[PDB]
Amino acid sequence: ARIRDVQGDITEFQGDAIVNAANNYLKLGAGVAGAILRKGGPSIQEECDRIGKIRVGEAAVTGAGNLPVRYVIHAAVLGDEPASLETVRKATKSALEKAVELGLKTVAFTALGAWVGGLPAEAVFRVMFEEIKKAPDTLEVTGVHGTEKSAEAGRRATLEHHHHH
Repeated sequence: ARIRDVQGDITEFQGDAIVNAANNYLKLGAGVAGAILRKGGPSIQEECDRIGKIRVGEAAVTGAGNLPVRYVIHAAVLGDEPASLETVRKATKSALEKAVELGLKTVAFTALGAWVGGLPAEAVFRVMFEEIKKAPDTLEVTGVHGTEKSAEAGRRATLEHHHHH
């Protein structure tokens, strides 16, 4: 899948859907998740409540409320079970296969940030990077970064992979 990295506010992303690292109970908590809930409305949480629990490693899709996208794909990394590298690799794949099922073309992840949580960020990058690279080219994947500095490092890491020098 085509990949781009930018600093930004993922509640402003203007595409098909966004991915939200979550717990398997689909309870939207602190931070970015909090932002998605405020800017979208409680309909996102209601839809989440409707689906109820899922299995750590999987992903559930709901509407996006007033967010300028169509779907929020929710990627259960922790909760029931602890968040491990495989937890994240599986959750990322899931969320992607979800975009595929739905015929999407543009879908943004909030990059690193709350995918890492006490794991090595270098490592989480890899797993998400490989997973994203396996996705079809019909899909173009944006990683919204909180700080520009982290956006740039995502870019070189991408660029340093295309070669390695």
